[PDB]
Amino acid sequence: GSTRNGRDSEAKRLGVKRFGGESVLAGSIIVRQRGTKFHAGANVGCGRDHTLFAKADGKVKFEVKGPKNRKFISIEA
Amino acid sequence: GIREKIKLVSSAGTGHFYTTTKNKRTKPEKLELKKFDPVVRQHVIYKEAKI
Amino acid sequence: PKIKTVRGAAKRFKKTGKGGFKHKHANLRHILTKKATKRKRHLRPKAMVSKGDLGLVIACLPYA
Amino acid sequence: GFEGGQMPLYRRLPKFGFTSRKAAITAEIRLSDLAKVEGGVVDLNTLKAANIIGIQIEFAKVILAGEVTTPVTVRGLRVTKGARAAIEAAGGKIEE
RNA sequence: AAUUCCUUGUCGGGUAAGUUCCGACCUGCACGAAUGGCGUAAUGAUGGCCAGGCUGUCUCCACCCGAGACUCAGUGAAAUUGAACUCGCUGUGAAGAUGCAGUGUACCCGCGGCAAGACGGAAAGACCCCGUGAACCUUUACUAUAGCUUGACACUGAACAUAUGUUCUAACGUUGACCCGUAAUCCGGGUUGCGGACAGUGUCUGGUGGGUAGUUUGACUGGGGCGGUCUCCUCCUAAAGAGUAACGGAGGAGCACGAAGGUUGGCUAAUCCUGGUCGGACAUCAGGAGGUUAGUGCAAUGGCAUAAGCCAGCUUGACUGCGAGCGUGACGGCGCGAGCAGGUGCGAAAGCAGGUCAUAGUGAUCCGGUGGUUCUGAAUGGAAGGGCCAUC
RNA sequence: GUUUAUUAAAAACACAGCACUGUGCAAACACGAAAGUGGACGUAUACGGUGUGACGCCUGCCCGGUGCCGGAAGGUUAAUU
RNA sequence: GUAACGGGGCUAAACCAUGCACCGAAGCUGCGGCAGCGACGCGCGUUGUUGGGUAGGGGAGCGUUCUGUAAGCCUG
RNA sequence: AGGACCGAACCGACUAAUGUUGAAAAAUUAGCGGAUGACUUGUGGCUGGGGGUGAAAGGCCAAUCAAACCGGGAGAUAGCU
RNA sequence: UUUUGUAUAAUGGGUCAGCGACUUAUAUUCUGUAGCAAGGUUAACCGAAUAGGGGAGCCGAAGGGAAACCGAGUCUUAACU
RNA sequence: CCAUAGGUUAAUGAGGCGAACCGGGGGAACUGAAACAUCUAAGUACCCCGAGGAAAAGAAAUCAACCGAGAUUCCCCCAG
Ligand SMILES: [K+]
Ligand SMILES: [K+]
Ligand SMILES: [K+]
Ligand SMILES: [K+]
Ligand SMILES: [K+]
Ligand SMILES: [K+]
Ligand SMILES: [K+]
Ligand SMILES: [K+]
Ligand SMILES: [K+]
Ligand SMILES: [K+]
Ligand SMILES: [K+]
Ligand SMILES: [K+]
Ligand SMILES: [K+]
Ligand SMILES: [K+]
Ligand SMILES: [K+]
Ligand SMILES: [K+]
Ligand SMILES: [K+]
Ligand SMILES: [K+]
Ligand SMILES: [K+]
Ligand SMILES: [K+]
Ligand SMILES: [K+]
Ligand SMILES: [K+]
Ligand SMILES: [Mg+2]
Ligand SMILES: [Mg+2]
Ligand SMILES: [Mg+2]
Ligand SMILES: [Mg+2]
Ligand SMILES: [Mg+2]
Ligand SMILES: [Mg+2]
Ligand SMILES: [Mg+2]
Ligand SMILES: [Mg+2]
Ligand SMILES: [Mg+2]
Ligand SMILES: [Mg+2]
Ligand SMILES: [Mg+2]
Ligand SMILES: [Mg+2]
Ligand SMILES: [Mg+2]
Ligand SMILES: [Mg+2]
Ligand SMILES: [Mg+2]
Ligand SMILES: [Mg+2]
Ligand SMILES: [Mg+2]
Ligand SMILES: [Mg+2]
Ligand SMILES: [Mg+2]
Ligand SMILES: [Mg+2]
Ligand SMILES: [Mg+2]
Ligand SMILES: [Mg+2]
Ligand SMILES: [Mg+2]
Ligand SMILES: [Mg+2]
Ligand SMILES: [Mg+2]
Ligand SMILES: [Mg+2]
Ligand SMILES: [Mg+2]
Ligand SMILES: [Mg+2]
Ligand SMILES: [Mg+2]
Ligand SMILES: [Mg+2]
Ligand SMILES: [Mg+2]
Ligand SMILES: [Mg+2]
Ligand SMILES: [Mg+2]
Ligand SMILES: [Mg+2]
Ligand SMILES: [Mg+2]
Ligand SMILES: [Mg+2]
Ligand SMILES: [Mg+2]
Ligand SMILES: [Mg+2]
Ligand SMILES: [Mg+2]
Ligand SMILES: [Mg+2]
Ligand SMILES: [Mg+2]
Ligand SMILES: [Mg+2]
Ligand SMILES: [Mg+2]
Ligand SMILES: [Mg+2]
Ligand SMILES: [Mg+2]
Ligand SMILES: [Mg+2]
Ligand SMILES: [Mg+2]
Ligand SMILES: [Mg+2]
Ligand SMILES: [Mg+2]
Ligand SMILES: [Mg+2]
Ligand SMILES: [Mg+2]
Ligand SMILES: [Mg+2]
Ligand SMILES: [Mg+2]
Ligand SMILES: [Mg+2]
Ligand SMILES: [Mg+2]
Ligand SMILES: [Mg+2]
Ligand SMILES: [Mg+2]
Ligand SMILES: [Mg+2]
Ligand SMILES: [Mg+2]
Ligand SMILES: [Mg+2]
Ligand SMILES: [Mg+2]
Ligand SMILES: [Mg+2]
Ligand SMILES: [Mg+2]
Ligand SMILES: [Mg+2]
Repeated sequence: GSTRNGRDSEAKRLGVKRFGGESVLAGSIIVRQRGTKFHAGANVGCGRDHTLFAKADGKVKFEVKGPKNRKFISIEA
Repeated sequence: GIREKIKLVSSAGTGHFYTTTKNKRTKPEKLELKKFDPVVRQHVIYKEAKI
Repeated sequence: PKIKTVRGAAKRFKKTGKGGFKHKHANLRHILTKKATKRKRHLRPKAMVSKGDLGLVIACLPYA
Repeated sequence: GFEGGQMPLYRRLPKFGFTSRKAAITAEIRLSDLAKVEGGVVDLNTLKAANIIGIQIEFAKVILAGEVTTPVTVRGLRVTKGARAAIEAAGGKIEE
């Protein structure tokens, strides 16, 4: 007859906006994410929704770093 | 919801107010906070009033 | 006869120097307490009509 | 303006502003217009006689638009800082 | 049962055999007392059932008499019709073929017959759905409204008594009587009686008002209806960027919090084992094992130890103006944001703070309200109203 | 008896009878912006409306709901002021 | 109505493997012609390339009646 | 005596067959009901369209009826063919 | 013609001839073309006057701001990097 | 009872028709609003009355804005 499902939320367009080696202007969003899947490295800020954004003009650099092998995003300015 | 809107009115007599919500039942004491009044351009005591 | 202005559009849009239209932002009439100051502050200045909408505005305002 | 029944743009946006009655009776005079009046006195009446401004204009302002190269007396009109410099540069007077 | 779904109920009668009929039973799905109950002689082109008679109704048709049909002479229609050199079959194919393929059959043309096909003719399917179509009907749908009804004021006055009561006459009524116009009963005038400021009518006003009128009465949908659904968040479907459907599979939201926010300083979980007043499986205490299997104000996912988890001090950055740049949207919008100015909190300081681990907790515009602001102010000064800012 | 002229003649409609109810006469009611007219040249043994439907035996319980009828102390309440 | 190779027929004219022939389209090439677009030269040549089309957009024309040109021109 | 009986005229229309580009836009043929009555019929009159009239079928109101016909608003509107 | 798709057994047409459907007015924008050019152009009207007159107007050469107002700037803000 | 109503006679005028235009008394709905009620259509269609060669309007208890204009009517602007 009827079903109790049939709901879903709008897709949030998360994920990587600027990949490795891409030249960005300061302020450019590099990744939108839920929590810190990626962490802010050098010249990268972490917004209130865990958005990583460039704090300097330069090139995006993904790196695995530290004792937990966490993924950091940096900007090579 | 439960929480009702209030205005925080400037003690400087500028007319300037902030607005916020308040659970009136759990907290009946008047909300008082130092907030920036942009008319006098100073932090002054703001006090709760009706919206 | 003369085309009639859509008078509601004339109250919402003003033509700018290069033939664009400025309008006031939606969402700043009421239900303001819940809105962030940042959000409301960005809604205060007038904005330009987007490319998708200029055709609709121009149709409504032949004497703008 | 019909969008298929979606609230159209000219209704989902707020009305703003009011129309000034004073703006309708206010004009702007270019520096180029100053040499088009007869006699080299630029008043409200001399501009109206030269068909620079409409007959119902009560207020007029000379702006720095175009150029002036004659001594013109400007009387009873507002003048911009740039227009005033240009009028005075060409030997004119701004009478208020 | 004109009512009984189950049901051809069951029992009895009638028949060789009876879902009907008649008589009962009561288990009345869902009789029932004037939208009458139960009877009832008579009546009925009324419904059901049985029997005698009667018969071509039938077994099962035969023959005959007439009117057509058939032939000749005369007259002379019609519906229909893209064009036709207009076969069968099996297959194919807008899925049921004269027309395609393959194959079989078939000399050319009438006439009388028959209706299997030409999805034959006839009527832009009446069912069904759709259209923000129509009509008429209904009502405790909406909005009106005739009518009915309420009061105020008017036409409408006078005494006396304590806004009401009584009395009065002169307005007003009279579809009482009489007189005259008059040859008329209508009507008007006159006289007189009876009512009498009442009634009645106008304007305004509350009620009532399917009597009447105009209309509304959503969409999605494996047809429609019924049910469910409609915005927002999380996961999966989703094919390792983004996005991605179904009445696909699972759950949540329509808040909470002046601390559960800011900052400084500090801290680290579940669970179990061993021992220990009451005390048990589980309370609190002690040690160890363990290593987040906990925790997160609330779903799920992604996060989280430098904790984002837990505790305390001091606090109001849950600041105001802005904003390089970027994300995400058809758009309206929504989001992230360093940095700048002002002023602030915490910290010795570096610093951190423009709410909350993040992602739901929402509503355009119009209309109007409140506060601020001489921006505007229809001769002028004001004001009203409008604008702008804040907010409802 | 009546009825769907032209697919329904009936169990439908009507009917005498019954009941409820309104109506005091310028009747109620109806047709009429109104004047008037019907009701009726009638007058409650009359007239209108409604339901039932010869006759026989009868017609039980419920007034909470919706109407209607009566009440009106009090609550609420229009124009007006 | 054969009716589950399209048929005839087939013991290969079936299937598998290998190989070389050939047939086969409006594909490609040849020859002649037309047009679009673009070069490179001087509207012409040379040369490259393109030319299936519904909705639909763009470009360029034919013919018809009428007015001027026309009291002209053609026409018993 | 009788909305009494049988049955012609007269009024009707229950059944069947025919007819269905009819002889006929409702009939013919054989049967059928009423036939002194709430009967039937001639002539004339009155009622008018949200109106009439209706022993009530939404029947009938000129072969037209859940709102006649004619003319007008009028080229209504038609997101449909 | 309509369609995802029609020899379709979906639609329309018996045939011929004639007629039969994107117009007209005004406004507005864009393109082409012509005139004039920081100007361009007149409307009614006058004029027998397609002339000539008529520049009332309209558009343009300045914008910004809700507005006062300022003006190659302006608005925003106490003030802008 | 005066009188009046009423009655008769005389004179004068009216009556009816007509396409539009005009002034007045009444006055829709379809339609549009993508439904619909406010609103629209529209004071339109239509009905009625009255007039004239035209009608109506008209000689400021009008505008204006501190300057001024000078009855009414009609046309172009103002201005979608
Ligand atoms: K980016
Ligand atoms: K029953
Ligand atoms: K009853
Ligand atoms: K064949
Ligand atoms: K046949
Ligand atoms: K009297
Ligand atoms: K009275
Ligand atoms: K009603
Ligand atoms: K479906
Ligand atoms: K199905
Ligand atoms: K805290
Ligand atoms: K700061
Ligand atoms: K009968
Ligand atoms: K009761
Ligand atoms: K009618
Ligand atoms: K179809
Ligand atoms: K068909
Ligand atoms: K054009
Ligand atoms: K041009
Ligand atoms: K600037
Ligand atoms: K209407
Ligand atoms: K519509
Ligand atoms: Mg998701
Ligand atoms: Mg690490
Ligand atoms: Mg506001
Ligand atoms: Mg001028
Ligand atoms: Mg049964
Ligand atoms: Mg039985
Ligand atoms: Mg039995
Ligand atoms: Mg038998
Ligand atoms: Mg029985
Ligand atoms: Mg019953
Ligand atoms: Mg009863
Ligand atoms: Mg009965
Ligand atoms: Mg076949
Ligand atoms: Mg034959
Ligand atoms: Mg036959
Ligand atoms: Mg057929
Ligand atoms: Mg059809
Ligand atoms: Mg109704
Ligand atoms: Mg309507
Ligand atoms: Mg409707
Ligand atoms: Mg639907
Ligand atoms: Mg993906
Ligand atoms: Mg992928
Ligand atoms: Mg897609
Ligand atoms: Mg914290
Ligand atoms: Mg927290
Ligand atoms: Mg949270
Ligand atoms: Mg309004
Ligand atoms: Mg004033
Ligand atoms: Mg004034
Ligand atoms: Mg009978
Ligand atoms: Mg019949
Ligand atoms: Mg019959
Ligand atoms: Mg009477
Ligand atoms: Mg009965
Ligand atoms: Mg009873
Ligand atoms: Mg066989
Ligand atoms: Mg070839
Ligand atoms: Mg080729
Ligand atoms: Mg080709
Ligand atoms: Mg081509
Ligand atoms: Mg010619
Ligand atoms: Mg008899
Ligand atoms: Mg009859
Ligand atoms: Mg007979
Ligand atoms: Mg009899
Ligand atoms: Mg008889
Ligand atoms: Mg019926
Ligand atoms: Mg008839
Ligand atoms: Mg009707
Ligand atoms: Mg019309
Ligand atoms: Mg039409
Ligand atoms: Mg189909
Ligand atoms: Mg084909
Ligand atoms: Mg087919
Ligand atoms: Mg066909
Ligand atoms: Mg065929
Ligand atoms: Mg069709
Ligand atoms: Mg056909
Ligand atoms: Mg300007
Ligand atoms: Mg006359
Ligand atoms: Mg509509
Ligand atoms: Mg006159
Ligand atoms: Mg004066």
